[PDB]
Amino acid sequence: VKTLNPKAEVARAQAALAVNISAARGLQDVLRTNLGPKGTMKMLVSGAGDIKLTKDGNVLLHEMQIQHPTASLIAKVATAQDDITGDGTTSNVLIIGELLKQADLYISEGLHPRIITEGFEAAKEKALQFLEQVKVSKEMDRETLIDVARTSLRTKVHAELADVLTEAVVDSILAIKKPIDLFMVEIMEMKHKSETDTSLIRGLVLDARHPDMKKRVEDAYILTCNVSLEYIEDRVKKIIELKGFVVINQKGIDPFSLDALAKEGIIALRRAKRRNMERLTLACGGIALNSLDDLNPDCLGHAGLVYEYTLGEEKFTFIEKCNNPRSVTLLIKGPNKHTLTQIKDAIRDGLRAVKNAIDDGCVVPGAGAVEVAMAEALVKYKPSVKGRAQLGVQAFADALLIIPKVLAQNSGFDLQETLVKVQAEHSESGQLVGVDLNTGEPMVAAEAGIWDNYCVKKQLLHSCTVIATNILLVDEIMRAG
Amino acid sequence: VKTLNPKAEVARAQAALAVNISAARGLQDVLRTNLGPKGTMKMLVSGAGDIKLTKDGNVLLHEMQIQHPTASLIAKVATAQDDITGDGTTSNVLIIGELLKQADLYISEGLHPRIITEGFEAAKEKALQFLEQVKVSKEMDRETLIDVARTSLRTKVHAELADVLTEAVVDSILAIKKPIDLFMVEIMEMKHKSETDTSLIRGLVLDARHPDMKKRVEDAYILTCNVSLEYIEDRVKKIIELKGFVVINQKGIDPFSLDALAKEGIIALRRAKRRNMERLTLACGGIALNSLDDLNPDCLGHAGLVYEYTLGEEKFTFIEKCNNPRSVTLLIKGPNKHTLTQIKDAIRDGLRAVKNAIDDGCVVPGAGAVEVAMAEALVKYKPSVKGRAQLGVQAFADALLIIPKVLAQNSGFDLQETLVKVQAEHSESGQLVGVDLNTGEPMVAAEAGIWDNYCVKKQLLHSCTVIATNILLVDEIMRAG
Amino acid sequence: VLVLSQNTKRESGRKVQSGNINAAKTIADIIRTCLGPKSMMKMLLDPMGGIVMTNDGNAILREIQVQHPAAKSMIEISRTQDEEVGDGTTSVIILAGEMLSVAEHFLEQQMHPTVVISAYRKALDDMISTLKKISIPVDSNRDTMLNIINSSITTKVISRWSSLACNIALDAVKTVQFIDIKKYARVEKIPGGIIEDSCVLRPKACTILLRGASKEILSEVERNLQDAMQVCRNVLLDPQLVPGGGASEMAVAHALTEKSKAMTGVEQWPYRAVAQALEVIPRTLIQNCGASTIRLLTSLRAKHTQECETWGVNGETGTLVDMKELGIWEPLAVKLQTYKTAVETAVLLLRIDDIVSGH
Amino acid sequence: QMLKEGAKHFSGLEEAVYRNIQACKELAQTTRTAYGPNGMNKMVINHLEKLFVTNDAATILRELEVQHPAAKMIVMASHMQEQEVGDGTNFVLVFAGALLELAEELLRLGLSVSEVIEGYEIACKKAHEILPDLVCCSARDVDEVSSLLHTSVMSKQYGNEVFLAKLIAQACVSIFPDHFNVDNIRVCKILGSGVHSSSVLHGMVFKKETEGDVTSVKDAKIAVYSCPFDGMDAQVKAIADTGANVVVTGGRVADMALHYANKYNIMLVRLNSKWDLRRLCKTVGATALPRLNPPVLEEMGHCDSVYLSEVGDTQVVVFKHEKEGAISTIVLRGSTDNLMDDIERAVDDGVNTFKVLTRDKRLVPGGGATEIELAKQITSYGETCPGLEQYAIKKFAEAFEAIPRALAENSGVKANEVISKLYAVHQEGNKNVGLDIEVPAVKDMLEAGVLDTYLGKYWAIKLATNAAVTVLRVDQIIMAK
Repeated sequence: VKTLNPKAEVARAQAALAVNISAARGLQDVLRTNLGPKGTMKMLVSGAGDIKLTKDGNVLLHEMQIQHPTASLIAKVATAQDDITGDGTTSNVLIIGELLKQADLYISEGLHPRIITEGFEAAKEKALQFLEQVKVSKEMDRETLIDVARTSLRTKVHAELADVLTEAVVDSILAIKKPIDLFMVEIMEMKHKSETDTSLIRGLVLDARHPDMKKRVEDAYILTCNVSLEYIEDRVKKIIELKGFVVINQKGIDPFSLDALAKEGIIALRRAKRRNMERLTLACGGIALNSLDDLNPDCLGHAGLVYEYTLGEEKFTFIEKCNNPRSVTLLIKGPNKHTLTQIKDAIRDGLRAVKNAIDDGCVVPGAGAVEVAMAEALVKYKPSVKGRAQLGVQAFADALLIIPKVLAQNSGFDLQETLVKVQAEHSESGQLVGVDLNTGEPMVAAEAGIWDNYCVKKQLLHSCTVIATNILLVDEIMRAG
Repeated sequence: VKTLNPKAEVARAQAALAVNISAARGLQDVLRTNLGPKGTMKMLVSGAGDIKLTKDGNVLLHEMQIQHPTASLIAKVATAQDDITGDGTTSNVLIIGELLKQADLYISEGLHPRIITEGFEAAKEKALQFLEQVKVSKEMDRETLIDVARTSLRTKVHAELADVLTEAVVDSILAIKKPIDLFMVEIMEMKHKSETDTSLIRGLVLDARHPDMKKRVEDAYILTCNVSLEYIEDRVKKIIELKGFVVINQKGIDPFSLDALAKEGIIALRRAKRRNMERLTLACGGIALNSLDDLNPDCLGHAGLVYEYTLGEEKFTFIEKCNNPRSVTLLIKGPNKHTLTQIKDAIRDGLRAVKNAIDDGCVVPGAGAVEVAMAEALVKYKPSVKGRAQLGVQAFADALLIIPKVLAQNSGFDLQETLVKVQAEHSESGQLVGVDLNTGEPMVAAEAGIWDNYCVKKQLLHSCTVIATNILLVDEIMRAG
Repeated sequence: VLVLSQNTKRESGRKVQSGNINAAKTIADIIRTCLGPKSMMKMLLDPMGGIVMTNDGNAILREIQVQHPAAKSMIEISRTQDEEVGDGTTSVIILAGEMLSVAEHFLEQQMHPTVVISAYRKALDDMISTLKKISIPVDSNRDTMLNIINSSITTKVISRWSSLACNIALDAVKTVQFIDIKKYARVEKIPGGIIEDSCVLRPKACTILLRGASKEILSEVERNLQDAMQVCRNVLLDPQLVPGGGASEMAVAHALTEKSKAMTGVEQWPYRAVAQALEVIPRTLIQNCGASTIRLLTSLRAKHTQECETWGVNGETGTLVDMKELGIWEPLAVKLQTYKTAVETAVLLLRIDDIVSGH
Repeated sequence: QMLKEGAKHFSGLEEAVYRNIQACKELAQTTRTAYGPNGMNKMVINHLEKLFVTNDAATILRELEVQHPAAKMIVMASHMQEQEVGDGTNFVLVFAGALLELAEELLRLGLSVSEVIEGYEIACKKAHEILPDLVCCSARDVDEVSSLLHTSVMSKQYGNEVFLAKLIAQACVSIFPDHFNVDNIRVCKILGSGVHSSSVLHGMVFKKETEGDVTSVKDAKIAVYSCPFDGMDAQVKAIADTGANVVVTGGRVADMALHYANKYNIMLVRLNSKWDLRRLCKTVGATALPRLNPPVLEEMGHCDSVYLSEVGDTQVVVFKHEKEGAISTIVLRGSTDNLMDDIERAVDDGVNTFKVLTRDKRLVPGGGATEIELAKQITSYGETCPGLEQYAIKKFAEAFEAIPRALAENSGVKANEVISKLYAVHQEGNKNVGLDIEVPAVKDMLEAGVLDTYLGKYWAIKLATNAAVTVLRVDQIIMAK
């Protein structure tokens, strides 16, 4: 009686539950050593000479070809933490992992799975609500932005020059805010020189065609166009009539058109990336029509200084000094191209946090300060709900204490020892007490300047508890071979 | 390295602790099946096919061929719990076991054994001191004594006739207390009839050899004789002249000597256990002379009523109404012999229960009522000690909650669920809150009569902590020489 | 000898009841957990690394590659039930499995099938009369219809904006109601925005214009709405509704059992077997709550036989409560077909005493 | 290490239940065939290559090699039941198993073992209350006597002479039943002719050894001796002076002591078992005279008839016709040892049954009738007793349905059909309604004659119950190898 296909491993009772939780807890163990400002990056070597060295949890869980039908879900959770927010990706992973382990404790004791489910759900209500009662209301000031932007850059490779990058971010976000929009920061990486050369250019930066055309224009009227300029003169005559000194073409130019434009002293470039064409229309405020006879003075960009400097034996056309650069470009110079990839990803997250910071003057005491708090709040919240839930809530509180523990773990200090000191002081000073590894003792986060955005934290518990519990209900899957 | 001899097992590192913990835990669970009023006695069969069926934990752990070096130790714990106190022998085994469980949880987390020991130890002292604050003060009150002795008989076989036996226990203990002495209560078990005929005699009960010897001597003067009355009439002449109407001989009596003794109206018995002779000299005030010619009218014990009535087709010699009303006999009438075996153990504990009740006016609410209390107390005592020590106390408190859990276990009810109710009701009613399985809900143990002696609880924590912790130190035994 | 083509398996007599019954019983216990709001959605991973997370018994049976014909007929039971109304797909499956589980037992006592089946088919007729003898007749009427349609949208991805979907289903069904036709309600789903930007488009046949931010979400809003319309299609054919939470099953059970002693004979047992089988609904129900199934069952039939039929299993309180008072009602049609589709299947399934395959 | 030593088979919880229950079922069903006139005997042959053909369950179990713990408990139930009244030996067995079977099914469902016992124990007391009310009291009275004796003779190999074995046992137990005792009945298995030749001798039969002696002594002056007659003249001469014409020596007799006893016309009998001597002292009034010098005329018992009959071709002295013969002898006759064995086995039973009457007149219509009634009553009782116990109580009764089930079983009648019919007709025909195997159909047992002893049933329920309960508690037992 073969009711199932051959080689169809099936898990029913505790088996599935246990096997599932373990797989998630394990992965949480592989991503736990990169949390906090002292965490350590990871080098993902995809059997093929490929070496991906990053610290971000998501990226890592996206490169590792996991087979764990459970870990995949975990990889999905971290994905919902990098999109809806950015950093903290790691944190969320450790929460769901450790949490499930806390439940397993209850289950193996006799507690019904679904029953424990409501616990974390009911405790989640309190956990989130508490975040609301601990959120320190900040402003869009530069300092608070430089302090939070830096902390974001830290825990990474550029931690060596986080101070500088942080500056470039606070300026890029302050210049794009009028309702912020990160999609206004053109991240352009370029090798050569050290990472201490990264600058914030307030305009596009390409990578004059004919040697007879001017090479350095003072105030060039960007007359961007798409259609090719080849079959030619009638096309060149219309450009000079529209007062277009610097024509940025998307396609190549005809050899007999480059001499005509070079004659009028017109600076025209050919074969420009489509992304750059859009970044130049939003930065210099110019319109890039199609044909040539259509262009007009109404589609001219107001650049302030368009020169061509070969910073690295590679001629680069810098179209800076824009009237209102709604499209800021954050130039990034790094020693190795690989270093750029990381720095770039770091900024992308660093900028994100800032956006949140200016989109709401709110922030929570990081370094585990919040966790230690919620945990303490839930402990006093369990005797009220009572019932088998009391345990669920308490367990949820203990699970939240994983953040501080791990921190001391990645620092080199005693896990339990630190937890005690931090908890004692916390139950004294307040929501301002956190775990400062840089000192090896419980300090005031709000004082040291260590703060975390609201959205981040909030999203963490949500994506966690929610998905986390679901896995717990899945007592079977049924497969084949 | 060859410091050991061939064939020498060695426990090393965590391995030892692991095997030890699981060990003590396993045997702890096996004996946990006979705890409570719904417990289940076990039938141990040694090599000779013997069949030991009892409920007491100690005896069980004394018949089971334990190969676990740790369990063996757990056997020494249950022993020191039965020799010093007695009842509850099981309770101890569970505590120490569950205790190690809480510890290991911590050890595997990274916590060092030493710090954990200090944690439990810190809770022990406080615990023992709490039992001194929660002890119910009563007195030699006959009422409370009946309750305790009754509760003791319960959870066993005689639980069917607790009311009767209990009463007899109180009386026997009230007439043997000077400073109570159990060696003054002779427990005589006899088959035939039901166990509802058990009576309490105030003398001696031996289990006239010749058909011509009086079957009832009034002021029967016992002429204790140890030597044999065989190779005769001259020995019988020396007794009649010493005025010995009741010659209780320790050795056999020559058939011809019985005819000369019965011809004089002398009531002589033969083959009397040495232990019965010494009990006849300490009750009637007689002197046991070796030779038959060393006896005299001044070595005859004074008896009031020595009658030989049938206790089930078997004529027993009752020598009650002794000149010293401090020597009582607890006759046990019951069905089979095996039944009286268990019952006899019940009285042994009933007498000891009442004994300590009068010698110590302490009577704490058993049925876990105390456990839960101490637990909650420590939970609020751990925040005042903090450090990794906080954990120790907590764990010790969580280990104390095993008793109430096991109660809801052997009963069938939900272990965890019930625990919440009892705990929630204990912190609302007081120290009188216990786990009443007969009602399937937490009730006032001090209202149902369920009471336990202070000595028990007190001695408990003592024997537990000491040994338990010591089992965390011995990380290697190595069998060499 | 090869009476029939080599390698052609042929179970006979008892060898058939075994492999057939169990296989069906087992497959019924698989999606069993996926019953109630405490459902345990399994993560079906096809033999290719797939990841199918679902609660619906049908969707699950359509993912698990089955080889034994008996378990295949089940996947067909959920195909018919899931097409009619939708929900309760697991109900009809769990019942069909139990009936075989309680039947096999009787087979142990050597109760020839002929007798059994006879009692099963007849018992089936009893439940139908019972269902109607205790159903709560509720009104058309926009108000009522809303409640009915709402309860059919409170468990899916559309529950988010059930209220809106209800008014949409109510209108689409109340308008194409001449017996209402489920083919006159055109559903025009358009990706983009939130399900809140929906509006019924009016007519002997309207044109409901749904909206869905995604492609999977939009099709879901179409199905749930169609189901929300179905219940409305029932209030037009079966304006009867019986209390859920198991209240129904318990009643029919207590009734059937009583009838057993009145019928006596050999079929006196099967009658009870079917009644006791209906107890699985409230049993497994409370189970999804982590509460004592047995204990509950006791107190259930307790206050149930004493104070009307208005009592049912309260999963949120893990105790028995007056369903009627709480406002828990389920269309009689929902229950009506369930018992039917179930018993029927089990019946003819028990008539299968051999299956000519190939290996 | 190993939790328990080597060679120690253990079982915990359900694991044990299954084994105990199973072993008991097979053992209870094995003898189940030995029930009713369809009782299928068995042939057990021990080490000594001895063939035992018996229908009595007790005789079977006490000859089968049982080493299973729980299984041995069944041997005890049959042992006690056989010692109580004899009849129903198999009743207890089967029933005991059914109980465990219904109970085990309750546990696998999730029900607590505790409740199981309670429910069963409570129903055991209810039944012991229903039986005494439903029972059919009968009238002593030779008319009623033969009725019960006639219903206790069937179901065996001597059913061909159920009329003879009825009168034979009716006469014996009606000559000295003061307070009747089954020990005053001596049955003899003499080979020769069919059982239709069995006779009833008012006295005690044995085998003499001397020929020339008086083979048929009138008013004999019996003198029971135990001391050997070896050296012989003064010993035999001192017996002729007292007037002892009948010598019943316990040990051997010297050839010269025989020739002298042969010359004094004194019928001497040597090699007389110790029990035959005691039975001869309480039938004629003889005194157990040890030595051969103290005998006198007041130590001689009177036996009006002491002849030498060679019935079946084997000499046998018949000491019949005495003053107060308190012990009669049943002279059995058989064509084969096989038939002689079975007959006697059943004779004893009837002796016990009659002994039940002298201490209990009550009787119930057996054949399953009473069982069904109790089942009916108990079931209803369960519905009157709320709580989870309602299930246990009803299950207990469902067990009684195993008795009639076995009845129609050893007959080839579909239980499912006969049972359902029985109950229906039983709920209308009341108690009397039962099952007549000789004619597969319901029938009034009271009319059919089939009437069992009330006391016979009583003990059965209690013994079986208490026993089964015990085996269920001990759910964990290793050993001590």
